[PDB]
This record gives sequence, structure tokens and C-alpha cells, in this order.
Amino acid sequence: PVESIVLQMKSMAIHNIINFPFPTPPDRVALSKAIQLLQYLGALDNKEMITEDGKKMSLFPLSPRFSKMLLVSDEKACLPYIVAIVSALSVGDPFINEFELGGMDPELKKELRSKFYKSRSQFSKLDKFSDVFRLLSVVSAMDYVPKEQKEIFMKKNFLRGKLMEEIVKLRKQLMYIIKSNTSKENIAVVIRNEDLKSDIPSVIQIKLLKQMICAGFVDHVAVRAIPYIPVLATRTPNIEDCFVYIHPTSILNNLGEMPPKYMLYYSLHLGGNNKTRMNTLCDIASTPLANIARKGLLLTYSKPLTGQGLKTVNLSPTERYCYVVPRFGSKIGWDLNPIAVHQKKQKGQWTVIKFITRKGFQTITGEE
Amino acid sequence: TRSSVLADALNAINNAEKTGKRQVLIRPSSKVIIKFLQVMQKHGYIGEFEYIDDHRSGKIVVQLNGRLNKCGVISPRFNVKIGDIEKWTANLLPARQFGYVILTTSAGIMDHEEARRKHVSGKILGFVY
Amino acid sequence: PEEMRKRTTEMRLMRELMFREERKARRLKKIKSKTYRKIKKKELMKNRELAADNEDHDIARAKERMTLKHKTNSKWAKDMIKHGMTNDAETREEMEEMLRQGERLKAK
Amino acid sequence: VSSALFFQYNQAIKPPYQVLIDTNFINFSIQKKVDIVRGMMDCLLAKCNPLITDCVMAELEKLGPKYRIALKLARDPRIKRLSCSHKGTYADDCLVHRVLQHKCYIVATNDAGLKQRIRKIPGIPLMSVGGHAYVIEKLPDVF
RNA sequence: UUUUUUUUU
RNA sequence: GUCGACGUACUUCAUAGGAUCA
Ligand SMILES: [Zn+2]
Repeated sequence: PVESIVLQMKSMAIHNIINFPFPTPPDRVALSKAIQLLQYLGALDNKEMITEDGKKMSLFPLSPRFSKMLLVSDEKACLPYIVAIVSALSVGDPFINEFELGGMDPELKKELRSKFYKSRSQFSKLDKFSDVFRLLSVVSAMDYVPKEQKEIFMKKNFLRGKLMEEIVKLRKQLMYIIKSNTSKENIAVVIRNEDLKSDIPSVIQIKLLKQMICAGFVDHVAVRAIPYIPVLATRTPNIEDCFVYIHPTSILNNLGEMPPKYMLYYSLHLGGNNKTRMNTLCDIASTPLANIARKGLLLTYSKPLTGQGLKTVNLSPTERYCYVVPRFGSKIGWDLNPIAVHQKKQKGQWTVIKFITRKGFQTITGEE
Repeated sequence: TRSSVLADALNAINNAEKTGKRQVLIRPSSKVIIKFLQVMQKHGYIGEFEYIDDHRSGKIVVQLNGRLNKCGVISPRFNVKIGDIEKWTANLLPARQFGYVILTTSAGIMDHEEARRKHVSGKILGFVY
Repeated sequence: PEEMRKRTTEMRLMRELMFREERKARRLKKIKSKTYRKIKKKELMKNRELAADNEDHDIARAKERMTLKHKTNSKWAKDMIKHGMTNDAETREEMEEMLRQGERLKAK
Repeated sequence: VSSALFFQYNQAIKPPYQVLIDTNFINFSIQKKVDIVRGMMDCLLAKCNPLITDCVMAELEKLGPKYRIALKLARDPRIKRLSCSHKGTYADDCLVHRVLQHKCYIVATNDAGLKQRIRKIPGIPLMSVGGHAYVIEKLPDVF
């Protein structure tokens, strides 16, 4: 699909995009998906002009989603990590399978896979995260060691050979282009971001990383329950009742007792034994989905709900605090867990404003 | 209508001490309520109390202090002979050596272990424990 | 002044909010029909669990063992059992619900 | 398999007895208005020495102030207080450990579950208030 | 019940 | 009269719930 192309040429603001002098006109479908997705990317609206952050996305040499997940992540110094992901996935096959290169010799092949598996386990500290945190910790250890000696390190755990010298080039390119757009060099703590190499991440900011990468992969959602999984990205209303499944090439191919139950993916493909392959995940549950599902028409609501401990309070005739359940699927979809949303009514609609938590709602219902 | 004034008094004390209040107001107040209360007071179940006087039946205000588990009235004032003292105190007390059955004899209103000593009996009013 | 007229329209809109809520609550108070109340309670417990420490559990277990309130020596249950009335499966639903609630309390 | 026990006689239980009280023996005593010491005299027809364990007294003190009359009954001066070498755990567990470690107490209790778990252990008689008095089950010296 | 040929900042 | 309304006597139908394992 054609989405970064029309992103750049709407950053030049050539409005009649279908009337571009193509060598031969491509399909309407990729352009239409470009329109819609970059509306969910926070880059475009029906207003036919891109956003200011959409123009800032155009200032980045990446995929539109990759540029966004850098762009919004400019918060709380967690930027080297998102650089590591946005440049690690940007070239295919980050790790050799170690399955197709030849006890006995198949046993030693499977033992190479076992030792690389022990490595990849020893890389990631938050199991709940994704296959994302695997490659993140791989980058965080690759440039951790001296790169003069890193080659034996890079083949101790039996990895790929050249695309990460390319990732060092791409990393320097990306921080250079950020330096070029904005003066971010001579700031004190931003040396973490200005690290040409990679060191150890934070402890709580990583769940916020899960938040801001949920902003990236829009409309790619699933659950868990042996895997037994449907795609919960119900903005497409016809992708349900099907057993969808992790990419077996991804190390999250049935990691024993993987906890979580909202499954974010990069992409998917179908094949052998009719098995489906959802590629690069991120795993989230309750609030930060609807924090960054409010960003477009991904999410709407219901009337407020009630009972005891859930009673709507009115601070005014045009202002209230109510528990609400958030709906997510447009024509065929579902609902998240409720939230103490505080809202007002502008021109005849109770327009949601703020996401009050549980204890704040208990105080605000004590007061009246 | 209103029949037992003592039953109303003991029920008002009981309710307004279950819920934790500190002083109770009980209207009307016969001589029997004063003497029943002086019997409860001697044993430490209530604090002092005071009769406020209009020119009518009169009201009382009692000062509670916690130590009261239950109090009540036995409503037909059954005649109690001298062995029936101990059948009565086995029926209406949760452990046969605390709590006092209170009864009206020719020698006054008194608990049962004072009507054992003086060797009297009479009718039966109520109980506290 | 005129800000008084603002005050009156504010108290007006509070009063009519109060009246609409009171009319709704009256009409719902009259509906006692154990399937309707049962449905409302079920989806309430669902929403309570989704939206909204051993010491409270140990006090609750202690009171439950002191009291033994959730076994079939209680007046309602012994009445239903001893008069063959719990073979009908709805009152057996209710009796089993009592018993499992008590078993939740006695768990450690 | 101690030197006292017969097949199931258990002849190290003898007058005067030593009973262990559970927390809902007290509740149904207060409810059916029997009295601890004389009630056990009126069934066993022998002297008694009711004993209460630190785990059980902790449980009574855990109930609260609605049940304060039973606590008043349990701090009575002639109910001895056997102390127990425990972390401080659930009452019924402490009773079962006492019974296994000495096999010379009879157990007064009223919950069915503790009744079953005692009944597995051979030779431990088992008082319980029923109806209007303290019925005893597995004691071969009754009448 | 892994199945990555290929590519441009 | 294989009659009805009762009055006695009796019969029968409705019992499984949770937890773990396969
Ligand atoms: Zn103990």
C-alpha cells in the first residue's frame, strides 16, 4: 500500500490525489486505506489537509506508523528504545530461524535454537510485553558491548550479520534528522536520547512505552484464551469468529503461560494448515487502549450505567461524573471495561472530557 | 394503646444503647421505673439519671456507660414462688451466674439473690444482664 | 439585578432533573418480579467486577464459623427440604446458591 | 499407635476430663442457654476442666463487639487457658494439631467439617450441643 | 504442525 | 351402571452443586 507516498504529496498539499501523473495508475484500495489509516494515525482528517503532526511525520524517513510511534513518543526520555524498535523492524528477518541451516546434527541445530532461545529469554525482563521487547533488548545489548568486539557477541547467540550495521547507520540517520528538525543535542538528560549506542531502559516508563506503541499499531487488536484467538480489531466488522494466531517466526509462538488478553499486532499473513500469522504484538488491557482510542472514531460510548457504587452525579445542569462502558466496534464490535468519565454538554451532546479514576469518583460523589 | 410503661422505658434504653448513644430520654415514669432503675444502677449497668418534672407523668434522662448487654420485662407479671425463682433464672439468662432477675416482693423491688437471702418472693418484673 | 434570573433558571433545571429521576425511580420501585430483579442484579455484579486484605477475609471466616448461618439447619432451608419442595429445581437453585456462598466464606 | 489405645477404646481418657472448646461451642451454648461447666457435668457425670487455646481465644477476640458476651464467658476465671506453640492460625487447625499430638482431650465443637476430620483420628470423643444439652458421641464410658 | 527470494531515505 | 361430587387410604413425578484430573 501507498500510504507514505500520498502522505508526502499531501505534505506538499496536492489535493487531487487521484489525478496525480502516475506512470500507470495504481489501485484505489491502497489510496483509500491511506486516507483512512492516516486519519487514525492522527495525521489526516476529512478536512483534506494533514495535521501539523502529520507534516512532522513527513519530516521523517520511515513508515507512517513508524514515524508516528517515534513522533508521539517524544516524552519522558524513553526515545532510544522507540528508535531501536522503529529501526529494528524496518529491515526483514532480524534473527535467523536456526531451523534451516545444516546428540546428532538436528539435535545440535535444535540446541542452537535452544541457546538462542535462552539468550532471547535472558534479553527480555517484562514477559507480558511483546516480541517487541525481545528486539529492543537485543539492540540494548548489541550497542551496549564494544562494537569492535561485538561480532563474536553477535554470533555467540547466533544472530543476523549486516542489517544491524545498517541499524547503526539508520540510528545515526534518525537522531541526525531529529537534530536537524529540532535542536535536541545540547540538553542534559537527552544524552540518553543522544546516545549513539544503546543502554538499559527504565522500570515504569516501559508500560508507558506500551501505551505510546499502542498509538502506533492502530486497528490491530486481539484477545487470548494451545492458542485460541480471534482478531478484536472490530473496526473491520468481518474479521471475527476466525482462529487467528501469532506468526511462528515470532518468538511469541506459544511461549508457555503468556499472560495478557489484549493483543496488538503489526500485520498478519495466512498459510500452512490455514494458520494465520500475526506478526509483531503489544499487549494491553484496560485504560490505555481507550486513552488512545479516543484519538479518532475508533471508540464511542453508551448511556451511563448504574446500580450501587456506579450512580451518575450531577455537578450542574450541564456537567456530570458518570461511569461509562466504552464501545469500540463501529458495524460488529464490542466493549471495554468502564471508566469514571467526567463530561459536559456542548450544543446538545454530553461530550466526554476527562477520565476520572475510581477514588476520584468516590470523592466527587461524596461531595454531592 | 399504651399499656406497660416500664416496657417502653426498657425498650427505649435498649434501642438507644445498642446504637451507641450516651443519654436517653424516657417519658412517662412511674415509681416502678425509678425503683427498677435504681436496681440496675446499684449493679453498675447504668450511670446516674435524673427525673425532670413537668406537671404531668414526668420524664427521665438516663446516662448510659456501656456495660449493659440486655434488659427487658416479663410481661404477664407471673407469680413466682420460691423454687420458681431458679426455674425463671435458668430460662432467661445466658449463663447461670451473671445477670439478675428482678422481682416485686412484699419487701420491695429487688433482684433474685437479694430475695434469696431475705426469703421472700412475689411477682416478676424483668431482667438485666 | 438580573443574575437572580440566572439563579432561578439554575434552580429550575435542578428541580426538573430531580423530578425526572424521582418519576423513574417510582416506576421502577413498583416492579418486583424476581426474573427482572435477578437480571438487573446479574449484570450489575458483572459491571461491579469489571469496573471497581486477608484480615477482612479472616474476620469474615471467623464470623461464619461462629455463626454457621449458611447450612440447611436454617429456618428457610430446613422448611424447604423437609417438605419436599426443593425437588423443583428453582428452589434448588436458590438453596445451592446459599450453600456455595457459605463455602466461599469458609475458604482460606 | 500409642501404648494406651486399644483397638478403639482409648483408655487414657478418664475422669476428670479435659475438653477443648471450639469457637462455636460458645455460640450455641449462649443460644441454647446451657452452661459450660455444669453442662459438661450434666452429660459426662464427672468433673471437667474446659480448656481454650490461644488460637481460639484470638479468634473470639477477632469476632468483634457484637459478640462480647461470649467473650465474657470465655475469659471466665475457671476456664483454664492452654497456650499453644503456633504461628497463630485458624482455630480448627490448632485443635487438630493438639488432638494428634496428645490424644487425651475430648473435643467440644459444632461445625460438621471439624467433626469429620476429628472422626478420622481413632479414639477422640466428641461432645457437641444439640437440642437442649451436650450430647457426646464416641465415649465408651457413658452410663 | 516455524518456512523470509527481493528491494530503494 | 367399567356413573358424578366428596370423605378416607395409597402411589408416583420432579436432586444435584462446585474444584481438580482425563
Ligand atoms: Zn496454635
